[PDB]
Amino acid sequence: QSVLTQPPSASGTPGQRVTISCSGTSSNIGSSTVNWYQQLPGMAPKLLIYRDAMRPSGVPDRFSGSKSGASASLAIGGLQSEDETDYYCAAWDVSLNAYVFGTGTKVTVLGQPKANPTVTLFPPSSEELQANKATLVCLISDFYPGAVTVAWKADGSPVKAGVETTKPSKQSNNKYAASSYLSLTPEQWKSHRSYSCQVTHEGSTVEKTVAPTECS
Amino acid sequence: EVQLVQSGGGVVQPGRSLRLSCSSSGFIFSSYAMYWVRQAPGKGLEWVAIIWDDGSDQHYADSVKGRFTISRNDSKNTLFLQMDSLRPEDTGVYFCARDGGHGFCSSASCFGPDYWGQGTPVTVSSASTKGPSVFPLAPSSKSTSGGTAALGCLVKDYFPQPVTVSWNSGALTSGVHTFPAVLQSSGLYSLSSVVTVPSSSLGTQTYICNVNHKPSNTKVDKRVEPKSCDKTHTCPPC
Repeated sequence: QSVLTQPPSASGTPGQRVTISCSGTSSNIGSSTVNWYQQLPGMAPKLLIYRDAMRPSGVPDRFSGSKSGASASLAIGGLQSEDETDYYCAAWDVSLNAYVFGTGTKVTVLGQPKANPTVTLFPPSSEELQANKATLVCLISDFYPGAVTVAWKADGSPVKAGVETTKPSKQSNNKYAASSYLSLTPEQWKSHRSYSCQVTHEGSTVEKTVAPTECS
Repeated sequence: EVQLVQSGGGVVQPGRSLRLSCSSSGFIFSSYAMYWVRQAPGKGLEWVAIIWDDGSDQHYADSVKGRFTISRNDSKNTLFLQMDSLRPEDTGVYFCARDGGHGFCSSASCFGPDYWGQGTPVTVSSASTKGPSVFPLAPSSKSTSGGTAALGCLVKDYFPQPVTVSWNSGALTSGVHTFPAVLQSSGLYSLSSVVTVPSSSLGTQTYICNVNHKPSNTKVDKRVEPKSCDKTHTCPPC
């Protein structure tokens, strides 16, 4: 039973006192201690604070912990920009007899300028059309923050079909990247006058419009 | 220095098996309890098992229960995970960590993981080694901003990750921008590369994308050439 609910995000300007709670049950945190882990996503985590409150020496004095009954919290008291990692809490549930991990919190440091998407859109390749297929590819680059919305249209009308969009990643352009692959029939594709990948990032929507009869 | 390394399977067919190893270093193994912890991609950390210092007992997560097995050889200095009956949900990176305590976890005390170690990836999928159909994504004549042009390669419908898409036998760099793959409904992937070049240049030069999908052993070269439409790019230099 993986009830160690943490609030999925935590904001904060540099230097401020940012806390992350985590409410569990009597049967886990109510019973055993909580630890705090720091994970750079996908990659090898690390012991940030143990036995409720204590630091591993080597952890900066700026981090502190605290139980309170059936719940417990981590506070970062001096919010540096490096503090942008994932924060997991965890506690041995004596009922289940299991190590129960948190649901995770991603701490975001609020200083960086909104970089706009650099949307670049390619039509189906003529060879790909000979293999009886139509793939429109929309590419979205150099944007920040990492929340984009890609929407597919054709002529004047929304398209929801074969629209497989990636989730925004991390280029060490220090900014975010995404893709979205619209999948048609060669036959569908030429039925319309114009396809567009409009992509909306912090109020601003940016289109890129493509048309079947380039040359003609 | 505590050094923990796993060494275990990657891609398997659902219903097959793997066996993750994890050797330790820097500490007296036979004194500490060990964990196995996984993490399906872009989700949290999930605990999978604990085994006591002396292996007298060992606990599992409900999920993993009865399919998986935590084994430990105090001798060679290794922690195992025997994964039978692999389900597609089992996907992810498997970590082995150390319990920094007195070699179990109980109602008295539970230190939990102090050092972890790296991770080894496993992908369970109902999905077989398929080679990339590389269709060239050709540059247009339609004049964008004044930020010149950008042309590329669609490396479509493959398995498994990864693929290696270099430009012009790797002569061509940092114009280049190869995106992360989308994992499509198929259970098959797709990436793209885009080399963003001066509109000028387009038609003096010979951009050829060199794709390599090791697991199919698929080496595909593809010329990425402008549409006959472009006369200003396709016509001979006047």
